[PDB]
Amino acid sequence: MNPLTKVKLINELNEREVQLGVADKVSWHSEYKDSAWIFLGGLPYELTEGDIICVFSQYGEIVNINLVRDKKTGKSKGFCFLCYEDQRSTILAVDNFNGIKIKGRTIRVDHVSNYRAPKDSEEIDDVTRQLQEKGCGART
Amino acid sequence: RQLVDTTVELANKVGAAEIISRIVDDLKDEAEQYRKMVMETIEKIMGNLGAADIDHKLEEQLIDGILYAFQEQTTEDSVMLNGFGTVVNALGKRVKPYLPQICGTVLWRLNNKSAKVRQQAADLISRTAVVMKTCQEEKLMGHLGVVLYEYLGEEYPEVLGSILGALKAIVNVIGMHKMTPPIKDLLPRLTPILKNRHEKVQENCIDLVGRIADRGAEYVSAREWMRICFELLELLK
Amino acid sequence: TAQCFLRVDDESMQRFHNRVRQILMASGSTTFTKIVNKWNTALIGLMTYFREAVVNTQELLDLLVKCENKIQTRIKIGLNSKMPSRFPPVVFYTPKELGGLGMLSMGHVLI
Amino acid sequence: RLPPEVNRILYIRNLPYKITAEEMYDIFGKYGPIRQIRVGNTPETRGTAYVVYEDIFDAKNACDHLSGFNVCNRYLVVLYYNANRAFQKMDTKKKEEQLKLLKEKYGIN
Amino acid sequence: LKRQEAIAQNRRLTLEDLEDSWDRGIPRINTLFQKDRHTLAYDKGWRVRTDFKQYQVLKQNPFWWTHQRHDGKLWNLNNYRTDMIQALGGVEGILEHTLFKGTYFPTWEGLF
Amino acid sequence: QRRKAEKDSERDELYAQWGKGLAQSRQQQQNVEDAMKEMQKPLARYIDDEDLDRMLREQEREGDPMANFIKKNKAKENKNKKVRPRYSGPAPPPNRFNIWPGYRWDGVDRSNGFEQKRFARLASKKAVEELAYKWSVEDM
Amino acid sequence: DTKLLILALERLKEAYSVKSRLNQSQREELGLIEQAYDNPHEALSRIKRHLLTQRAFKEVGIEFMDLYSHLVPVYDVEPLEKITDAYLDQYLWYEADKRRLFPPWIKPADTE
Amino acid sequence: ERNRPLSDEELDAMFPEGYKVLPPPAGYVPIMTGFHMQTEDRTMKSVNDQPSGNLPFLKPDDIQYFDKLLVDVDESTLSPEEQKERKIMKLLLKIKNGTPPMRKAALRQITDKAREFGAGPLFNQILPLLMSPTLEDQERHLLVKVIDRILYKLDDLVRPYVHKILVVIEPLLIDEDYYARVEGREIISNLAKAAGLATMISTMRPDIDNMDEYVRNTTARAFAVVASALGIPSLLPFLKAVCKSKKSWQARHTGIKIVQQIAILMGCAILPHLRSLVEIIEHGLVDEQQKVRTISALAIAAL
Amino acid sequence: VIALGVPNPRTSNEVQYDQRLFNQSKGMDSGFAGGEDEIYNVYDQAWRGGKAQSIYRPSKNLDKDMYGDDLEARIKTN
Amino acid sequence: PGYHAPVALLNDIPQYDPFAEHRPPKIADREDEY
Amino acid sequence: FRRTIYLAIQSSLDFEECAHKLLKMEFPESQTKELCNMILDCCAQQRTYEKFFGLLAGRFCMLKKEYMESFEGIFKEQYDTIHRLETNKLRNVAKMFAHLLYTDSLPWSVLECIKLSEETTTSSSRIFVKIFFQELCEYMGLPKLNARLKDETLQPFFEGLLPRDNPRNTRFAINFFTSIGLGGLTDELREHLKN
Amino acid sequence: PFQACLKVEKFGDLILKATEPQMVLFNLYDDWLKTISSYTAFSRLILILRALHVNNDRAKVILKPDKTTITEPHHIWPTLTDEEWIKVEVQLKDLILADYGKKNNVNVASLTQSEIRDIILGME
Amino acid sequence: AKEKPSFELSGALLEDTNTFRGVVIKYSEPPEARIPKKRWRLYPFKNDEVLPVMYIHRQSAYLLGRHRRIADIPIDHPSCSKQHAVFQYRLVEYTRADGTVGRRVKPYIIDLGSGNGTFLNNKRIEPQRYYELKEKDVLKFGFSSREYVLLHESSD
Repeated sequence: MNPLTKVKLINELNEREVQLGVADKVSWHSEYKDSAWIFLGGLPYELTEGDIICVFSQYGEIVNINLVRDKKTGKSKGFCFLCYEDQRSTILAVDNFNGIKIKGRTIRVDHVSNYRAPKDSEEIDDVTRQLQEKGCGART
Repeated sequence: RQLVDTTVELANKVGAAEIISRIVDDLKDEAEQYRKMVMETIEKIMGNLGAADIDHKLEEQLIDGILYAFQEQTTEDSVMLNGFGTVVNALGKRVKPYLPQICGTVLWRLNNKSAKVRQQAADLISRTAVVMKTCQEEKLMGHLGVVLYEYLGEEYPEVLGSILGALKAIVNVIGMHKMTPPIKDLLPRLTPILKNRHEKVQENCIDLVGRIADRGAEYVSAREWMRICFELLELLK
Repeated sequence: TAQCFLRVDDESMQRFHNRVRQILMASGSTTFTKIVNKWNTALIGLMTYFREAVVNTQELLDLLVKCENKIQTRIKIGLNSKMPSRFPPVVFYTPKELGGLGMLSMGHVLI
Repeated sequence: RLPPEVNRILYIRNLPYKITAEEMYDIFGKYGPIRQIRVGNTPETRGTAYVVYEDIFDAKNACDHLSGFNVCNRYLVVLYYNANRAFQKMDTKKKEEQLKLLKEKYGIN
Repeated sequence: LKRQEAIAQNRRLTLEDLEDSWDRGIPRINTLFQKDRHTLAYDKGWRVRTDFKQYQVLKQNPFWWTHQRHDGKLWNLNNYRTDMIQALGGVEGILEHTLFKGTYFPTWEGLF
Repeated sequence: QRRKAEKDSERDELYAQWGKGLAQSRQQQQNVEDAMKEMQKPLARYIDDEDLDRMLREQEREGDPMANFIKKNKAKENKNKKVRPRYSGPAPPPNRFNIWPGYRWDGVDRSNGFEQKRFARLASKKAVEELAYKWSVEDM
Repeated sequence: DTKLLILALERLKEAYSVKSRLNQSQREELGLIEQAYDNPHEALSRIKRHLLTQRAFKEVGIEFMDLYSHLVPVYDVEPLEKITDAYLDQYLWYEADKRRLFPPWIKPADTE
Repeated sequence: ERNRPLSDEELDAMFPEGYKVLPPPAGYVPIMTGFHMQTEDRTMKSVNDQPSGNLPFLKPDDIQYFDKLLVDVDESTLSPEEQKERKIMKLLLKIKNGTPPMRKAALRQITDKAREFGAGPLFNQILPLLMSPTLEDQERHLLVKVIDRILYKLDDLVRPYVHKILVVIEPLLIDEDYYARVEGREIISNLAKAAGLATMISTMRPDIDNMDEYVRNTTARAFAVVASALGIPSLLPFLKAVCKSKKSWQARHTGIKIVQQIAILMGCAILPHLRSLVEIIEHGLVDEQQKVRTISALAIAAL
Repeated sequence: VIALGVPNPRTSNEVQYDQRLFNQSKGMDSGFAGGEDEIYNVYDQAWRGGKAQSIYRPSKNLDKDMYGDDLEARIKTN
Repeated sequence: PGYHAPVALLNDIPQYDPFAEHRPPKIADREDEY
Repeated sequence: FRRTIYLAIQSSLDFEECAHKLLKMEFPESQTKELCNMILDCCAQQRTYEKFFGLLAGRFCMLKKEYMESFEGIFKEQYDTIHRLETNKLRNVAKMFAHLLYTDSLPWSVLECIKLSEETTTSSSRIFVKIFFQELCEYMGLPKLNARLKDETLQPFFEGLLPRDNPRNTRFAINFFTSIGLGGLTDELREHLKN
Repeated sequence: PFQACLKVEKFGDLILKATEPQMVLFNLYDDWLKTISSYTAFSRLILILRALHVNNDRAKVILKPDKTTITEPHHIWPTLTDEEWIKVEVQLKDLILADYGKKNNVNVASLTQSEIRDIILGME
Repeated sequence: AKEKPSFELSGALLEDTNTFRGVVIKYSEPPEARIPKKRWRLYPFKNDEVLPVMYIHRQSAYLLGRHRRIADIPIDHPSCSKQHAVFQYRLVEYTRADGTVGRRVKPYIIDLGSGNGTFLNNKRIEPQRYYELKEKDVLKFGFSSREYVLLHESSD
């Protein structure tokens, strides 16, 4: 099953909801209300984390970022997890940003449930340790 | 579709109580499509396995849930109606204490402002007519026939077709000779309903008229059958 | 530096009167609700087009009292009775949402 | 920000007969440079033209503004041409030598 | 003035600053945002057309002078219904005169 | 051993807080403090109530002629003050939740168009409601 | 031209808004209006051909609206022709307003 | 793309033979009004936008398909070929835009006179109409009804036109509308019975290794249909040859996709050939290309 | 100094409106039906309006939403 | 200082065919990039 | 009682009859403070300001001195609590009291309630006084409003309105009346700032 | 439940401060009759008093839905619009049912409609 | 070495908006840019001879550089860069003698840090800085010929 059909399946999830007239208290997103983590998939490999944060900031303030990278070479696998400060920004981003094109590639944005953080057992990098323990965020 | 198929197959192995007890409280869920899915699963499970497994505490859950789901529909399809019929036919004589509640609900929703709500109420009478015969409660169904007779003057053809369908079911279940209002009162009421050009009305009325024509022809004069006979030539268009 | 006095023209008053006459002349064919509906439309056309100019014209106020009484009397004629206590004003003034005729009022003023 | 059916080639109806080549190029050359113009000889096609623009955006603009123009006391009807078929074989030998000369030129493969 | 202020602040006009003056004006301000505004920008000379309809249609139009899409609704009579119910005694005092108790509806709120 | 496990537990606590949504926690804190303050106070508040009176007095209202002077005083009184970065560019397109963008954002709108279409159909319901009323009540 | 057509058809359709069991000619006129809603390009082509070539027309009927103090002539024109006239009416007023034909002393104006 | 330069001799492939180029001039280098009174002109009255006669309304975006009906010409003057193609053009206009009486009569006449017209002159005007960017689905339906009526007529005269029909009908196999999908299947199975296995095999051979996955997708769909019509033992050797081919994995992928589609379409019919089919697919489970491994698992599940 | 290298936002400096304002009402005719006088059109809203209309079910515990936990427990911690 | 709107505000329309509801749709509209 | 006043207002088309109907019911004098109050509230509910309510209130002010004193009380009461009002209700009360001031149904003495300072006035109060003076100007004109606003017999009353003691308040009130569009009233204050 | 009336400060203060025996009259419905029937008014009152009986503090929190909802000085209950009373009545029923279910360890979602009527109304 | 997670912008995001077919465009027009009110002409005269009188009025902004294919106003001589200058009409807020403020469209020059630079009235101007352009001014692009003088139509 091609990834584009996954992008289309989330969009049809939304259109179908509109046709049936479902209320927001029982929307599909309400199953993911507890979490503030969203999966982004299909990204171009040229994008770095400043790019991801630069664009997905339209809907709120990003708390943490996990663009998963190859262990040996360090290059990007293409998918990362973002945590928003508001949980409602996840609704806005899954609706609005699913299936948009960046450098000619469509991306899928979906809610992630019970996201489990990476263990700091590895001492491979330092900046990743800073990102895990502290993470990106405005400083007064 | 895959989800409802798989849950029915699980219920074959595990048992109807174990599956139905996990999803019965979502007949009160406030997403329409969800309730619709849950209704389908219960419908097929009690169609395949019967209701010998369902104890008394879960049948109140079930009867209350299908009444809630029936009162809270918008999408205008047969799924809640089929589900209601399958469940109460599976329950059989165990549903007899719940018939006052059901009759009161249906009797009340027959006159609210929405045409769709009144239509659905007459559909529910047509599905549960047989259950009241098995529950031996012919007095109540007799009363219903008397009530639906006053709803004949409807101006919305969808509601009138369902009133007629409900009447058709009561005539079948109780019989022409014990029917109230008597067939003498019902047939001359029906002959101007023949004029209605809407197909649902014509269909349900012609069946009713044609069935009286053989099993009950002494309830009308020969001049009446002649003029009603003349009227039938417009039904051929 | 100046005042302008406003008064409804005589032709426009005559048009309103003939509009009401035409309502009453067709009352054998219209139901009570439609008769009242026709009256309400006439009165809204007059009052929303003239506004204040209607206050200063006493001829109109006399004509409006007459016309409101003619509409009510035609509804009572339709019911084969003119006795005022079978027809208290609640049956006319009550809004259509409660079952009344719902007529709009202009003729219960002091002239 | 363009629909897929836009094309460099324009098809022109209501063209007054025996109009000059200069007048034609002057009318259509305002919107951009012109790749080619073909004018109908045969009497069934006589009085209509195809104009190819070198730029797709100029052709877009010429359709958008050119339509209903008044030349020789008549309105001008412009449309896109839908190049939906091919009229000759693509002459594999010429394309082969051309590709061989390109690949030889830049050491590609 | 609010359009100048919104250009200077470089923000977009919202419902809240037009909330007060929405049903004001001649033409009413809400006619600028009606769904068919693009088409109605091309309807010219409509007022004299509405005058001339008397030679085409047999009835006589009382609102010959106006159009609700071009002027907006120049009147609003909704409080008249409310004050008429209170002038007549309230809903309960009115329904004393009817057959309401014979309908055996419990409450008068769902009469329709 | 024990120290590493305790550090892992603290890390899990920090991550747990992040995934629930930080803004959600701040709002729930505010809700509990409001409800406590309303539990102290009696059942009926009158217009004479003190904090409602304070609230209505410091309500700035549109059309205030001296509003610019009070604003310029606020501008002068807060010049030497250190705050978190916030988005400052051209005004962003609205959300259904009124969440303000993060400071990393470019200001380029990259939506599907979900959000505009949502506002559009919510406006279309009002129009259809008006027509439905006129149709419904026309024969009575 | 489709905006002008849409306006013209809304006037013509508004004349028939409420009535039931109309004449044969009125049912014909509603049929033509719905057919022009379906494909506007055909209707516009017909209008342009009428305006270029038609010069001999059908007869109009006359009646009088009795307003009790005087009588007003009411003219009945065939439906096809009426659609062509309504389109020309909209077009002429739009271009005359754009080109400033009527100086401002000529009333009723759209603005007031 | 469209932006790319266009050579002078290949451009000639883009236009019909009626027209002659102009030479560019030298002066070309590439890179209010008041009140006036008018003179009478008759010329705007003279120009017409519609064909003359009992012909339907000609929509503005159809002009380049039916432009020869606008100019008026004596029949005797032009050649028998040109009167034949003008006749076909009138009939097609009546089928697309006519009222149901016009549509019925024209349909009948293009069916009865189909062989007399020849398969050539029909298809080079029917096929441009189906390629148009502004069809509605009822017009598409009427056009493919014309194609399968004439496909009974010229049963053996459609061989040079097999591939041209496929690229105008194979999209219907993936149409979202169910009845379009079924009528696309019926016209491909009739086309297979009309042309026979060898013509079909030769024609679709190129599309197995095509560079676009659209063409490969719909060709894999269409072979399933051709196998329904002619039967699996007919093309089982060709299909085995296309699944073994070790130059291209696109062709291996496409062959295994054909086997999947045959099992979805044929259902119970594939059983007498099951061991022939599995042996074609077995080498794909262990392939080095991951798409091929996935399609072999999906083909096994279908079987 | 003007910062360069920023992605272009295609925004105009001239006055904008938000989408909530438009298409609040639809239609192309006057509301007067050609001057038909028989129909009832004095007002434009319902007297009572839409405002229980639905059957009561006990809702999902919203204390996890409003306060994050049971209100009494939240007071206990505070 | 004018009792009706100044005409320039009305000539500018905030934020196309009106027949779009009525015409039958095209095959090209429901099609995606593929 | 509030209901019957409200129905009496809404039943009468002209201001003259409304007053006649209210007088005919013959309330006791103890009611009068409420009646005047009700006449204001009915006025505030309207969409626009209508002359009816100003004229009705004025005729009550000319009939008896009790009503005039009662309206003087209501001006102070309303100005104290202006922040409670919505903006339309605020605009209507301002235009009604400007009407009573202009036609001299009400003494200018009441205007000593208003005290202009940064800390004395809330924002709604500042809007109220804006509409009030902008309106009084529109009825009278600047020379007339100046002539009445600086007067020897009314010198004590306006001192809160024209604050001579504190330079900071004097500069505030100068700026205030300037931003309204009533700059001319400030000129004698400006001199007092120069000296 | 009329002990719930003793919790209400108007009645509560009037009873505590009193130095003499006396008979006072109040209107339990402020303006409810104008828009609802006295059948509905009794149901709304029953619900308010049950919720004040069951849990006084959450009922105070519920009965002031905004920072701006006030009461008229002669009324007892807040001035709310009608859709506001629809929402407030839902919240008071959730309060009563939640406290019953927490107390007696039933899941409330299992309960039928007739049970819900008995619990709200105060049956055993 | 692994390129561990840097937190800095990259050109990739930029190339999605202001990327012309020839190459990525460094400059993006400001929101305040507007089509000019009047007609401004640019006069080019390589010494004594006068070259074609350009007409600038048409559009809000012009890009001047070496690329004939990218630049609105190409300048061929080698001393000019690929992207050299932007001639930008923008609305600006100005105060009149009455003290009333308002909006006036004015032309500006902005030089994208070209290596040779641009000289306005024989004085080189600092990059990334907007400069208002007076009624009569002379524009010089590096070491190339053809000094440009701007005049609007009404100027007489």
